Amino acid sequence: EFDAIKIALASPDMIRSWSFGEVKKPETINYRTFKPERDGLFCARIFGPVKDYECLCGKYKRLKHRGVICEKCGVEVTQTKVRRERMGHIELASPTAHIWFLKSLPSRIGLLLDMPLRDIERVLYFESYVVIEGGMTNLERQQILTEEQYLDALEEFGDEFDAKMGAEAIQALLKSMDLEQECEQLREELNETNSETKRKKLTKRIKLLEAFVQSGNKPEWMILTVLPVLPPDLRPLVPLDGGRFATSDLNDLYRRVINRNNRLKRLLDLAAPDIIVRNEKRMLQEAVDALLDNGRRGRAITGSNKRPLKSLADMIKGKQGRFRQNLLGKRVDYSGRSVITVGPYLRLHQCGLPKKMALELFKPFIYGKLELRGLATTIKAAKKMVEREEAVVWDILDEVIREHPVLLNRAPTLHRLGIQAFEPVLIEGKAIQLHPLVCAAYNADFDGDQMAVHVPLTLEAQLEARALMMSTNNILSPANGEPIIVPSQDVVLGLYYMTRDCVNAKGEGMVLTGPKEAERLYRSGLASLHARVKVRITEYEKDANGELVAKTSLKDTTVGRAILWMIVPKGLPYSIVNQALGKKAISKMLNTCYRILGLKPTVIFADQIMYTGFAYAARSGASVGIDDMVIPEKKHEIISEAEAEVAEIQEQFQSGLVTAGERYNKVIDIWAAANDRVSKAMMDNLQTETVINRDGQEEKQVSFNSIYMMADSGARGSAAQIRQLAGMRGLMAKPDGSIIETPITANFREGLNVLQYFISTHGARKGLADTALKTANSGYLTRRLVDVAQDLVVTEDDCGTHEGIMMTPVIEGGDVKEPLRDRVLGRVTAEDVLKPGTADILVPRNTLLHEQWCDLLEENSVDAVKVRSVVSCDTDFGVCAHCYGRDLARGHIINKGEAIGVIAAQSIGEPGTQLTMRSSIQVKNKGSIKLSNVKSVVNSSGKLVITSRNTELKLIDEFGRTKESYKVPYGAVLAKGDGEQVAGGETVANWDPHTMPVITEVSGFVRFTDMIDGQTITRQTDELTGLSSLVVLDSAERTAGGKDLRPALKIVDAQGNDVLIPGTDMPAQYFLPGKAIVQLEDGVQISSGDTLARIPQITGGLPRVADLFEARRPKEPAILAEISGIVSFGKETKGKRRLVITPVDGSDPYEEMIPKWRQLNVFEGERVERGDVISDGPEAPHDILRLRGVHAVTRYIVNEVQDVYRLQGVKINDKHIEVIVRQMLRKATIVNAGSSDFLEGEQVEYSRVKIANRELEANGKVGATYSRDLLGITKASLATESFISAASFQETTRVLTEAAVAGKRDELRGLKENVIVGRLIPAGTGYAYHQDRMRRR
Amino acid sequence: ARVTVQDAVEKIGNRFDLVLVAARRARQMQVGGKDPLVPEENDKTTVIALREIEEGLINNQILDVRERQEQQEQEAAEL
Amino acid sequence: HARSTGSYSLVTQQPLGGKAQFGGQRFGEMEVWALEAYGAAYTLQEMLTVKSDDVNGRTKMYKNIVDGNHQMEPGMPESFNVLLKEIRSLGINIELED
DNA sequence: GGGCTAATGACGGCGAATACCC
DNA sequence: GGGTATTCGCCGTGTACCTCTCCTAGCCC
RNA sequence: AGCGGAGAGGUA
Ligand SMILES: [Mg+2]
Ligand SMILES: [Zn+2]
Ligand SMILES: [Zn+2]
Repeated sequence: EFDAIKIALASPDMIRSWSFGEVKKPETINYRTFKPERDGLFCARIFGPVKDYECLCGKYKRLKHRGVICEKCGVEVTQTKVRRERMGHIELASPTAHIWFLKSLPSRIGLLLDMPLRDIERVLYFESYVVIEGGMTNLERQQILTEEQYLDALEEFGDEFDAKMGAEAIQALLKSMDLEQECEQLREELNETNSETKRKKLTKRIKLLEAFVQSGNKPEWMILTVLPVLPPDLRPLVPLDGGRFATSDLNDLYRRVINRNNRLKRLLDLAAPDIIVRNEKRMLQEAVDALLDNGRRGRAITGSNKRPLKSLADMIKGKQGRFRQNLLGKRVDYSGRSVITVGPYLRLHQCGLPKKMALELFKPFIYGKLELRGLATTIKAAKKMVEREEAVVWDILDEVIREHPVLLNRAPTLHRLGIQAFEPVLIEGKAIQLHPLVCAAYNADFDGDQMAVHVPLTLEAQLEARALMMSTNNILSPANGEPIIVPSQDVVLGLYYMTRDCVNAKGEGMVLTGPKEAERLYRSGLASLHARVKVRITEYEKDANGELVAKTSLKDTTVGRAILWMIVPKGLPYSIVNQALGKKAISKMLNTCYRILGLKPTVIFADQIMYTGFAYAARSGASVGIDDMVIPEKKHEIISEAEAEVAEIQEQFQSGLVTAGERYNKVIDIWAAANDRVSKAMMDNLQTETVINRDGQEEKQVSFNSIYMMADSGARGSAAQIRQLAGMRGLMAKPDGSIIETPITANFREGLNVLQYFISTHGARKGLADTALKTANSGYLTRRLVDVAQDLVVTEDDCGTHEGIMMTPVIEGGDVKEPLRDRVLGRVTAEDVLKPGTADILVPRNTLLHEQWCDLLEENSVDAVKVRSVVSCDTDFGVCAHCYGRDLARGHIINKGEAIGVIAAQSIGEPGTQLTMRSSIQVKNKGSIKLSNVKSVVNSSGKLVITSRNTELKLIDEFGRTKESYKVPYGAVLAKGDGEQVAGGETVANWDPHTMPVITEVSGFVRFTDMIDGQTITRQTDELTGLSSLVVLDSAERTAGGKDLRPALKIVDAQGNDVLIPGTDMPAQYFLPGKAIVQLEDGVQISSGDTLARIPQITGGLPRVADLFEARRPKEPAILAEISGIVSFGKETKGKRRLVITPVDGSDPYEEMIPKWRQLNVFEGERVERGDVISDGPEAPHDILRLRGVHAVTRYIVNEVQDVYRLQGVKINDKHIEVIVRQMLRKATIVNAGSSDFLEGEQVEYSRVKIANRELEANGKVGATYSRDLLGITKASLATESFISAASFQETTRVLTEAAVAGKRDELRGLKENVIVGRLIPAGTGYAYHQDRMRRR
Repeated sequence: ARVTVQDAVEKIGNRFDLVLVAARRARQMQVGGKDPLVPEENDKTTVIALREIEEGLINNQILDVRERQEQQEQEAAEL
Repeated sequence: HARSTGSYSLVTQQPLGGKAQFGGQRFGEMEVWALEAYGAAYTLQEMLTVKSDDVNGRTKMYKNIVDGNHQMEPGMPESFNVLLKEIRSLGINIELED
């Protein structure tokens, strides 16, 4: 019906056009008769018919008189729904300022007038005056005066010069302001002001003006003269339980405004003195400002029971406004709620469903099919039949629910598997039966969880349900390629009991022709379930073109593995079922079944796993008992020596020979070692508990103790929990946050005593509090993430470019912790893979890297792979297909449309419920040593030391990839160097953390240049040796009288001449900073690699992830150098200690004040590149954007937050984080406009400016030079060209007002506003629809 | 019966236009007076529609042929 | 608890909340995002237009089910039009284009 | 009895509004 | 006057559901 | 057809 939405300020002409009458009287209801009044808030003659097609006087009770108004009380007879849209108005007596434009912070009126908000508050509250139409006065136009200054002006310029008060005066100012003259005068002052602050205020001023005149606005329109009133049905007046009416806050508000208005007009006729009507207008302004936005004035007014009433800003904002409560999430018919229970007999493409829920949900279907079969004439006969519950309509329902899928939902709907479709099978009972595998996707145990059902009505919705949301489709998470159909807990117990092997039981070593004789043995009770048997098996391999080759053999296996082998379909090798099959093994079993055989045998294979899993977990009978948990007998002695050791250290503290910190550290260490000794005792005495005779003497083997099988299966719990059952548990923390020196020496099988249980109670309560407040963060995180991606539809097939990022497997400093074939897997290459047969092309430049190509990358040891990423994808308004790669739930390239923004943000934010909340270099393995960006010298002894901080120590393997990586500090004593073979287990470096060495470069003499005892350096005799050394003071400790000197050391020869830097013609003098102690005294002929002086010396929870996507500037930012060239220092503590940067070729106007708490990296003789490190601390994201580029900052994000999730071990494939980063840096600014139309210091989105200069590329003219910005997620959300989505997100007032003075118009191009306006989403099927609709226009 | 829509995707590589082709076809079988082009099992219109997508005798192109050709029947009967 | 079609609320033509009032379930915001995560558009488009808000469209729907047609006619969410009259009931001119 | 009516126990954060310092 | 620097007011703070009560007083008639 | 706001407890 309609395209884009435009919004603007309200003309009073538009207000009167909207309205249908001036509401005049504050009484609404008669409440004696139930009619409302003549012209009250509920008005029949303004708003329309109370009842259906009747006048209020009751004249035209017939439909024939439709359209004509009456004369008795003048009510236009129409539908009663016409009382729903007809608005009203009020002619106010006084002009009245709107409160949003007054106090939006920044105020629109305030910077519109170049006037502080303090004074404008004073004007609107009648405690100052203001000049209008100055002329021949000593009084400026914006000059505000007090009452006594108004007396002085009343004497002095009390002639034809004018001055007023209130909103009439603000109406006069906005009435008399010219626009172009201040555009010229303030662009003129953007020329004339060198001041950055005036440049910023005046460019915000110039945006308000040049956007205001371009918009369809007028400045005096902000002062509301004619107040529009809401239609009455939207603000209804319901009866409560009795003859009273439940109050609306609206009708109280308008009741006050109409009281105060009518009393004001009566005060205008009677002409009271100015102070009374001053108070009356002041109470009117308080009334209207209360009605628009209550509470933005410093105290609200209360309606009843001492409670702040609900304005219209509270009809929009907040968790209970229309966007949160009635627009984005709507209550829906055709739905139901019930407790779930199991019902294991179902297949996974069906779920259980009770009968009475079905008969209540499917009533229109039953009605239609009763009309089809003619067993019912009318709607009331059919309705009485389904009220009657006849035995015919159960057959009708069994017809209509033959193939009718339903959409089940669970209430914390975190990631996209929360609604899945099923098919019902009707159930005697009252609870939903639900297939067990799906429980692991729903995060839904059966402790009392309640799931809701919805029903797709229309036919397209049924096809969307069965095609997409059917549970057979969703087998792989969008987070990772892992199966989400993992057999969770009983079925794996049935397998880990099934595929096990003991050495001596029934039927050892016999021979059987196949698995059918195995199951015939086990059902006979003639052979053991787990006793090792050679059988004959026959398997099939699809090495040919889908052709399954047969082979047979006589494997060594067990009986239960054969009975398992009858289920496994043809395409699998037998080694998938020849091991013990814990949880990981059955998981990768299903995954290989999907990668090899496709979808249908994988699904029905998983069903047969589940049914046989409960059959043999049932028949097995794995119980649990008090005899099953085994105390190690050696526990008591390790307790005894533990008490002996803390007895000895306690004795050492008795006379005071150890410190309290030493006692604390020593005691916690010996308890930790004791705890792990007990853990090895119980873990061995569980895992090899069984010793049985083999038909010979004996043998030990793995144990049939049930709690070990529940552990080693991986069904429930870990070695830490089963440690806590048998061995002693833990060192529980304290409420302070520290650890407690007396560990709980007893377990759960013995009793806890009292105080141990008290401390463990603290551990549990801190845990549960962390769960509640943790989720209280997590929902807000996923909330923001989907409200910043939100928009991002895979809309093209290729960008046709060759940028990208470089995937290397991460090496944190030890082992490789995420390998290459997980980060690379399933993404499209930037250019071809240059094999290290170098100039060999392993894969081409656009090929999707599935598992075969990744194996070919794996065999040829491919080091670094550049790859097309979404962050560098050159798609306009979207993401191309060949820059995204795999869906990760469909084993091919992404289809055009499935909006990876939302699946990204849910798949990122979902495991946040599972996060947490609150020397030298010793190499490991044997390979070659590679150094990165080295500037080094070999010392006097032959060890290598490095004069560059930024040199990185890599251990390359035997082949050529990197397998270790390390940081080598400034002046660090290496043991080896580049191209040198180190042994597996070598200390290959050294440095001192309590020394910043000032090491030499060549040899010669050392003169203490500008080192004067008392001014730069001070005399301190060393107390412990005797060879004293002069201490270089720092900046603030010396006085200013000798502070302007710089102490240095210049390498000089036997003549005093300049011994220069090797390669350049600069001497190697070192300007000494503070806390340097030159040990080597004057005139020492020095060597290489010796210290010229010694300069001595967090949270990764969910708020780490939050502040990463928020991108906060952290506490002590590691500052960087903006540009290359040599550097030096500047003025001593003018606030901070200044820097002096100097490039070689370019100019050097850039220098920057430096906080002197930072031990810098650079020196006066040290030259850097642009964006090089200057100090220590975290690496703040903005400067990483604007210096090192885009790829560095997205790489820093994905490795950072990938480390955060990676520590707790929950996999998120990186593309989701990458695409949220793509939404972060969508906005940009301008360096030079060129032939475009933008202001230079203006912010605009990168897509619109890239198509702006890209179409200025269509002419020969040069477009703009852009500069990208990095916003946080909560600010990049609000700074979006669609304002309506930003209204649906936070700070609704600021979004709407900036939209209003912006005059903003919204072509909508997105998702959430289309959920708002209620049309098809341009996401999937509706993306084909907007292909149609955008294709037509 | 119905378990997957795998092979329907194997003949229509979008998995979204599966829904529009299927909705167009099954809408042409529920409202319009046309028989199924496959033997049914007293199934619904949905599984009959996707089931006809399984045998590949319907995609978007054949539906263009029938809307155009039955459309020309609506031209030729107009005279 | 279940509900085919019962009473509708007053200020918004939407299903009521709860069980003692014979009301539907809240198809909340997060699973609107989850429908966005699938390609399901027509599912969603009947979730929050036909089955939820527009009174004309669900009369048409109720007639079409009892006749044997499965088709939706969207119209417009009533509640969005209520929001339009609310923002319009402040000092804000907000319209729709052609 | 009743018709009708005229507070103090958050916390983080973030951009304007003084403060003050040279 | 600029140039930080504090500070000072506003926005925010989990998802559905279930159960219950309790819903103006002043007041001069 | 006649169901809006507080406040309290609980459910996963
Ligand atoms: Mg639960
Ligand atoms: Zn009348
Ligand atoms: Zn691309």
